[PDB]
Amino acid sequence: MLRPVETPTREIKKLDGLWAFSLDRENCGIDQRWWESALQESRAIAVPGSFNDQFADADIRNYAGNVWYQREVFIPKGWAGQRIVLRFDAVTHYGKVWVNNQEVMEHQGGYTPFEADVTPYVIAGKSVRITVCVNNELNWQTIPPGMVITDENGKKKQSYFHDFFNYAGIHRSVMLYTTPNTWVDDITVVTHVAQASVDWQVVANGDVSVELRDADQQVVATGQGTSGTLQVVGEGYLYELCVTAKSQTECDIYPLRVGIRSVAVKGEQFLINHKPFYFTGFGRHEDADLRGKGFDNVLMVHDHALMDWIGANSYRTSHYPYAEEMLDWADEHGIVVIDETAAVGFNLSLGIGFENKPKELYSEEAVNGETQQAHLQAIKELIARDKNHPSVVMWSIANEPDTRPQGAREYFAPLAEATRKLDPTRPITCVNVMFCDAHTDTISDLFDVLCLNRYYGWYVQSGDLETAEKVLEKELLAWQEKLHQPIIITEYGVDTLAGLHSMYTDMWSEEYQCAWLDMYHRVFDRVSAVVGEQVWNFADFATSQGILRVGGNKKGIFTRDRKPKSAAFLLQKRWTGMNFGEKPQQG
Amino acid sequence: MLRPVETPTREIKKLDGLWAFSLDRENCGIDQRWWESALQESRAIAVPGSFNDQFADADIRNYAGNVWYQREVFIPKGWAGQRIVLRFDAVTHYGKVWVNNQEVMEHQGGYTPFEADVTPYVIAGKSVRITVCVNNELNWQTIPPGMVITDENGKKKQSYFHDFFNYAGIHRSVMLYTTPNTWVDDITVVTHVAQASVDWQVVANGDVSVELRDADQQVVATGQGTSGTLQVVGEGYLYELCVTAKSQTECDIYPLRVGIRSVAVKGEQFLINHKPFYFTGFGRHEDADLRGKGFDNVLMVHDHALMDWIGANSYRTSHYPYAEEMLDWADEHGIVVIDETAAVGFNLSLGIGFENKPKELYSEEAVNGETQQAHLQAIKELIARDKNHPSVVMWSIANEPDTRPQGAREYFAPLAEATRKLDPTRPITCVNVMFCDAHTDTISDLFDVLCLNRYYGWYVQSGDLETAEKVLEKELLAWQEKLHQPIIITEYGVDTLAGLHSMYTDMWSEEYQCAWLDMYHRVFDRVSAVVGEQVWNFADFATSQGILRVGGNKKGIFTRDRKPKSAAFLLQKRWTGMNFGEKPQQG
Ligand SMILES: CCC[C@@H]1NC[C@@H](O)[C@H](O)[C@H]1C(=O)O
Ligand SMILES: CCC[C@@H]1NC[C@@H](O)[C@H](O)[C@H]1C(=O)O
Repeated sequence: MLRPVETPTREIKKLDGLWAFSLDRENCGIDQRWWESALQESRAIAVPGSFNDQFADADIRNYAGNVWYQREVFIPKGWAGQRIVLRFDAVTHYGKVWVNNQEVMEHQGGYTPFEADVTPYVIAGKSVRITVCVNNELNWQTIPPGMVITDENGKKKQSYFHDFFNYAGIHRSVMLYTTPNTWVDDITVVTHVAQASVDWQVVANGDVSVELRDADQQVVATGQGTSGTLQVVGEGYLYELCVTAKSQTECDIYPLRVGIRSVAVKGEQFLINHKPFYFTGFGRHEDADLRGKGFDNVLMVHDHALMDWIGANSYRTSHYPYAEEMLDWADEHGIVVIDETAAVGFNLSLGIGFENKPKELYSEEAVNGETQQAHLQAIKELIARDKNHPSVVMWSIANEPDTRPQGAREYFAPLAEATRKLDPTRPITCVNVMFCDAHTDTISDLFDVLCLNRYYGWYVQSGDLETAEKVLEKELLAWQEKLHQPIIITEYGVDTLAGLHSMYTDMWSEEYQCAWLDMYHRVFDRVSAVVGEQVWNFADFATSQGILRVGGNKKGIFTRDRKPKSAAFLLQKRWTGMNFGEKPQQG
Repeated sequence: MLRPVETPTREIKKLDGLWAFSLDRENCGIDQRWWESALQESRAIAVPGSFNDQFADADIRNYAGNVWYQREVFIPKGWAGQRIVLRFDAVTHYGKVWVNNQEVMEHQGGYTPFEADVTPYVIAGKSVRITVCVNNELNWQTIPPGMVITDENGKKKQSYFHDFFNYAGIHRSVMLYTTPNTWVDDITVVTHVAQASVDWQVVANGDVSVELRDADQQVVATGQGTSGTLQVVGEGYLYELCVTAKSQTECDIYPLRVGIRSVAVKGEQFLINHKPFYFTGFGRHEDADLRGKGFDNVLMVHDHALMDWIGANSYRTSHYPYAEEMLDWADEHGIVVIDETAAVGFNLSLGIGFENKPKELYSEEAVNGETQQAHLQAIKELIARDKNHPSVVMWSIANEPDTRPQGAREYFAPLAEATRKLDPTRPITCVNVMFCDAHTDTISDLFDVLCLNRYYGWYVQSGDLETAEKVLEKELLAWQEKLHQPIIITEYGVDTLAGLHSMYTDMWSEEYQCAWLDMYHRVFDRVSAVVGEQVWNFADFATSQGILRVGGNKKGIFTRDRKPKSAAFLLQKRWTGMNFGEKPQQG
């Protein structure tokens, strides 16, 4: 499965915004089969957006259970001789959908599309009732995991183990799509460099021809057959190889953009086209002021303008798969992307407070075999749909897992190996949490380049930069000599509320963010193996409520409404001072 | 008159803090001679402090009229054979005081001490009732001027024409002081340099000897007689010449600290000891979070620590005489000080809004002959008590007067000339307001070095730095060629609320403060005659309420509680980058 693009392939975008929405507090929907009649006592909701914060209501915001969307649609008239298929680009956590009293789809996965042919349940020209049942619950076999808890009164409350807030709803595009009656499924392409080759595979209903055209889209070379190899002689050139499906009586044309993408890892260097690289940029989040994680074109354009100004050339889709629009953008603009799945919270050592969670991390009570297989499904879907993007430069299996407990490597080994089985073109990482240090972590052996999320001077060095530097440097050198891999610091940052200034350079002040980030920068400058720096969050984002979070995680370089803290000008001076992709040497 | 210093001269500081305080809303005090009995229905007040904000009450804060202080004191026992005299170091606007049913003092002037012998109304060992009547009203014969307005109901409301808020009360030290029965009044010293001479004058009751001792206080030379001359062979050396009064039967010793102070103005240079200088620093204010203008040692130590860190070597006592403690401090620490009197608001062209003020500035209705003589008294008192301070480097007659109307120079000429008559040792200035530009101002001819308060890019160039630079530079060159004087930019700054960040570098944001101040700095770098830069306010301060002021004037480099905005690090980088007293040349 890959993204619908239009040519003699058509669609009616159904991000019509306003659907009928209703909560299901007493779980009556399935039994009264609500999809059967117009929702009783509904309210208007926006459909590219989370349902949590759109109504300024704490009881919808913290709601756990089943919610219901509904929307009627007229199917276009020129589709009577076509297959009508219905695609949701992201339903966060779980979705099941009924096209007029007949059930059509079901899917467990919050950041990946799922589609299904409904041509035998539609006829072009008339109006059908679409009803969606969305679930936002997490158990130990979900990606990410969690524990629902039902109190004395029967009220559900969801507990989880990741920082960001558990936003849910229809966060991305809904889509009615038609394609000619022979070509259905997937295409895959792989690219090589010689210090200039390709490959093709199409799955459709008949003969296939493929022609690579360039940005002027004049044909630069053509083959036809499911496989073989053509050759050819800040932001990146994207050719376009146009694959055609000659068969039955109708032809089908699909355009797939390809970039000359190359890379594996070599010793201590993350090369690109046989070129050393330094990652600069951010751990991101899909989080905005009123839409939750809902995608929005304005926000995307503005935050790319911000990363462009600040000099970042890369980022990482922190803790879940992102809106594909962003990877198409990264394609055209030459942004380097670390693709991560929703597998966060595999750790019960991070929660901090005054408050019964399972005692053995890897076991049947928690992360079991079912968990490992749901995980492998998540990696499967992320690779299945982002495989042809040039901007995806590395896969990341999970984020900050607890690898101290027994059973950790028995769990993660088949996943690393299987993912290498899923695509050998790009490297494999697993971002490492602070407390599984160099002397302790179990799984770093299995990955190509190890990524570190370290916060010396914040969570563990009590605001004392002068010792934090020393600790961070030992640990740096230790990691490299233990694995002689490239080191990408994927998370590093401190909570700072915009407006707090202090002569004493204290924690939470803007001066402290500046000083802390630049001391980290000084040690980066001095160790061979660090090939990347991505600060911990570009903007402030929302989290669940707790004594550690003042209205959200304030570790951002920008505020939630995208206004710059002082450190935004620190980074801008450093990241645009170096030349592109090259690390500042030691002074 | 000069400050009491203790040796065989004694005192009991009466900043005992808590006095009895009462408002007099229906003007009953004088007629019921309240000083006669303990105040009826009083509340505790602090006496180094303004009465306005100490009670968190809007009706005391905006009160106009008469207020009453009271406090009983036991006179020390070892004073029975002495003159007991009572000194208030500052009663803001007007004060009259009764020592136990007998009236002893009266004074019109808010920032200068006034004292009086009350030895025949006291006897050592017993307790006396001190009652003070403090008035906070301004008319056109006050320094500064104003207009009280009585509405339909008989309620007074005070109108004035200066930015800062009209704080009042006992703002500085109260003091019981004793000195031996021969020496009463003044001493004056004058110092010269030869690319090393002095003079003396004592007024007392009998023969005088004087001996100059140095910081090790070993006598370095001695004379005796009211006059003559001795000679000798970042922060400044302060000798100490100890003047003694030999007479009657009792001797009296007064210690007066002297600094080798030198300077007049030469062409386009403000020399010091025949050395070109660049003023750096601030226009200040006496304004803090709960004391109003009340002096406080902690605040003084901290804000000197801030000016020291930031690299400022100078400041100007904006719009009234300061606490003498600060000029003693500036003495020991080598801070250069522009001494200004309370003569602000001689201008009716500055108020901006939607709201009957007199039509002719210089005339009998407003600033008349009585006004000119009250003014000359104010200059008289400021020079009379700050004449021997080395840190005072220049007198400033007034701040931002309206010189366009007819009669302006007829008013200001006898004042400039008279002040030059009051002390020829230090130069004379009159800070100039924006709208009396180089082609218009009437009085700049009469002063030694002209000081400019300019705000291009804020009040008159609508937030457009790129035109503001050009305007400011023409006007610069124009001023110099018109007078070939040194130019000290005494005010330049913009309102910026800490916390407002903006990618667009808009007005009120911290980025705009940084950009604006540094563009001003670029033009300063390029014009010969500017010999000084003092930004408009070090910290945010309170003003009266209006649509132009958000909780006060936000033009400060620091917030009112002394926290640094981003520009505090801009200035610190520039003012400590140059060497001391030398201007950065053009790049
Ligand atoms: C010490 C663990 C740090 C943690 N790392 C994972 C991110 O998802 C969180 O945002 C980050 C944080 O605490 O902000
Ligand atoms: C354009 C006149 C500016 C004015 N200059 C006098 C200062 O007393 C004020 O504080 C300052 C201001 O507006 O802030």
